[PDB]
Amino acid sequence: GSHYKQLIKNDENITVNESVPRGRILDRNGKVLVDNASKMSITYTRNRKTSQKEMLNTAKKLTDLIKMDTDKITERDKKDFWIQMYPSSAKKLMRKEQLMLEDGSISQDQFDTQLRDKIGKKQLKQLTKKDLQVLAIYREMNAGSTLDPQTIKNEDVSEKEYAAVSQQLSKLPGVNTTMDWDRKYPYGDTLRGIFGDVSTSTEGIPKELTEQYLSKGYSRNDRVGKSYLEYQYEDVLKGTKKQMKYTTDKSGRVISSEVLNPGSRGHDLQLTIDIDLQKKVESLLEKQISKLRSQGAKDMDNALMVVQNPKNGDILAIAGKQIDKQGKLKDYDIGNFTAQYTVGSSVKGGTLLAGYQNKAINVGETMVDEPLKFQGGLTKRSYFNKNGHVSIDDKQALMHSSNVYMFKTALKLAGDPYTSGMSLPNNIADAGRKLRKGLNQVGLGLKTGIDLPNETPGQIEPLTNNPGNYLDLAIGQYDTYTPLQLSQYVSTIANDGYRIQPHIGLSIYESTNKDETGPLKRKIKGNVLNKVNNSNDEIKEVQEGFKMAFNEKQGTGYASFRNTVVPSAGKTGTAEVFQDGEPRVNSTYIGYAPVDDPKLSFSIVYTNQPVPPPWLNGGDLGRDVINYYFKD
Repeated sequence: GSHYKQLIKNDENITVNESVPRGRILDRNGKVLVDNASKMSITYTRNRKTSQKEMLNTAKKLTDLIKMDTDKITERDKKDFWIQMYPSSAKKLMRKEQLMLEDGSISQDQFDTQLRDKIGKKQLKQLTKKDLQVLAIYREMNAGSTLDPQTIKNEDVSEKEYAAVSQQLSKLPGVNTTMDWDRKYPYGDTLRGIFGDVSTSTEGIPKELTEQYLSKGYSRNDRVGKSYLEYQYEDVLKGTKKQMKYTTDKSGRVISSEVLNPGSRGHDLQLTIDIDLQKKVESLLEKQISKLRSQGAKDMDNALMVVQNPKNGDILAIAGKQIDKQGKLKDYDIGNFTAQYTVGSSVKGGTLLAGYQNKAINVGETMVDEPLKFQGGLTKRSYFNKNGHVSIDDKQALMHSSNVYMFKTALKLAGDPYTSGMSLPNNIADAGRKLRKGLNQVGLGLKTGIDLPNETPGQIEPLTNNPGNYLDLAIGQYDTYTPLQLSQYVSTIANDGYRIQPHIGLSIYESTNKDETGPLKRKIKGNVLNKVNNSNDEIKEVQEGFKMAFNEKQGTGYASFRNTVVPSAGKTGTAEVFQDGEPRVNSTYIGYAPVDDPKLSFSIVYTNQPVPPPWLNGGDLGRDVINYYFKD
């Protein structure tokens, strides 16, 4: 599959370069996810004056070396072909018309049309199985002349057919055989969007990516990584090409050969993905989408889940689907870091940490949850307590998902603690920057740093004199976020305040030999981006609230998470949105397990569920992933 692609001259001094095979991509257990497969083609080249009777002889020689699909043969092909495949039949067909042509009373055109109008009935079926074989090669040999090469066979070129034809090129004028490599995907559709694509050789480096690939020393004939993993790890997955140099003189005789570089295959790239976990998640996600639709969520259009190991940032799984009104799924794994959503209450753990670090609230501070009244008549209240007055902890705020605790916390951060009937503070610019700085430190707002292109950090709108938006940011209902951000954030809680870069790459192998990993080259680490600016008591208080949400009778997550095979903890979020001016919610979920020494963390996002008086338990998808992963 070694195409050249360079021949550089100098001192009567050619340097030719030969391409090398691409590195594989394996999962964390070694299972091949992306491989190379060989593809052969049989090609012809049509000359200035190669006859119609010559190509009919080269084709007949070929039907003994290859088998041919007899599609593509039009009836004009069969009709035309039948004329040579019995001249004295066609001469019996045009008895009269031949004399008119000889008298010059009809032209060759008229004659031709009249003959090709003159059979299709019983005596077109005169074409044997082998005749159609030579016609299927003939039809491809007249595609569009000049030295451009038409392909005869592309798919199902067997190696037997490839060897037979290659060793007969001396008896087959214009016939040629090529060999080329394509990516092969043992697991089908799974993660194809994360894996990405290489250019198709006919493509070369794509126009949009060019100049960038040329500033590194590559050629426009080269095949290169176009998107996502193939692009990100392009220069570890590409080989070192075989570079030959020759020294020649007078008319062309080489007087010295010198192998500049023998070549090496690309390095194998091993990912953090566990493809068995990945398939199990995709299976549960599909069943959960279908169950939620059966319970009324037939406008829900996105469902995304990220599964991480919070101690090192490893992405163990990453799945997303888009859902049309009929339940049909379109794969969208990349939505976890390229798409942003209003996530609602699940951010409140970050809000509390921002409150503590600016001394706006104390660990364990109790406040009264109740409807708040602001100037002119604007009210704000917590879902669990629309009509009453309850004194609650910060960890009971997380358990209940108290809006009003976070509102009071944000006004304290704004230097304007709540009093009934107050007017909202006029300039919240400084409070807004302080609240975002707190959320940034757990991954809410900045790019997480994933080793894939196109990560978005979410839509971040100005906070100057819009205190209503500012209070909303404290409950996840202003700036938007990616599921990976949600996941980085809950992982920072799970691992005691260390915000780690998520990564899907895990290691790079100095692969030399076919189908053998070879020694380890380099590791791909989830680096620590920062530690949260909070004490150990402060982090443990959010952790305690998260455990209470999943395990106390009144936690919003009690229904889905109280019975996990190991103890789990996390936070739910619900945000009121609109679609085509109809009311909807987004539902989010974050969590980790086991509580005591977390080894797995996750985020889940559903968009445009029905507004709940019936509360759907889409968190069950998280309960099921936890239960599967800790089966043994």
